[PDB]
Order: sequence, then C-alpha cells, then structure tokens
Amino acid sequence: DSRYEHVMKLRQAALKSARDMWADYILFVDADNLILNPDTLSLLIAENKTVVAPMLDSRAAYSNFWCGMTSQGYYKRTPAY
Amino acid sequence: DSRYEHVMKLRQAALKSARDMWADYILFVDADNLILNPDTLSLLIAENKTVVAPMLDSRAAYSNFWCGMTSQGYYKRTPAY
Repeated sequence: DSRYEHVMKLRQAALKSARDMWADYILFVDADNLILNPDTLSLLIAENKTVVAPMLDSRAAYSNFWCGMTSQGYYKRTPAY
Repeated sequence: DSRYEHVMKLRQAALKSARDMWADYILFVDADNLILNPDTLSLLIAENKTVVAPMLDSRAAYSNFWCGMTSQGYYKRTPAY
C-alpha cells in the first residue's frame, strides 16, 4: 500500500509539473519499458487522441493493452485480445 | 542613448523570457496605451501572422503605423498613409 501510494503521488506530481510549464503532451514511460522503434513519438501523436498508448509487445501474451475489466478491475479475457 | 539602451535591454529580456516558458504569442503594451476594445487580443491572434499591431487612435495624424522610412529611419509621408 505504501509503495502504491508513493507511486500515485509521484505520478500526480509529474502531471502537475507537466501542467505548470504549458507543456503539450507527456509520455510517462517507466524504466522497464524500452521504446525500440524510432517513430514512437512521431507516429503516436499523429492520431489526435486524448490518451493514445503504444502496443508494447513481449515474448508472451502479456502486454500493455488490457481488453476489459470484469467486476473489480481484474483482467477479463475478451474475445478480441 | 543610455535610455534607448536600457529600453532595448528590457525588451530583449521580455522576449527572452517569452521563449523560456514555451509560450505562443507575446503582447508588449506601453503604459500610455489603452485598449478600448476588450476583444483586441483575440482579433489579433485570429490574424494568423508573425507580427501584428492594431491601429491605435489619436487626435492627430500620428499613429503607431508608419508607411515607410526614407533612408535611415526618417518618416516618409507616403500617400497610402
């Protein structure tokens, strides 16, 4: 709980600092992720979206794009994942 | 000449500060100027030009718009003025 609260506070502080500089767009990419392709920030911002996210693949099914919350935020295997 | 240097330095400081805030458009208004129309800023922004300046009224033919300089900054009374 303490770690989650600290992470939430840090993320909100990052958002607040991103708002005070009149800065358009913000890409809060964590340390574990690795943006391999060069056209990430070039192609991603070209869709005029509210919060657009990139499809980060991996060695298995798990990725950064859930397909639906069932009852309490748990991952629900939708028929399109 | 010292007054001119100080005024130019102040204008340069304002311009430099206007680009450290990642802002768009800068309005430098003199103390003796009064904006009668409250919608002047929106109309000026809607002009879609690099540098703009509206026509400030005066009791005489003198205005904030010069029709041209002759050789070294002397006023040239062009017929279009």
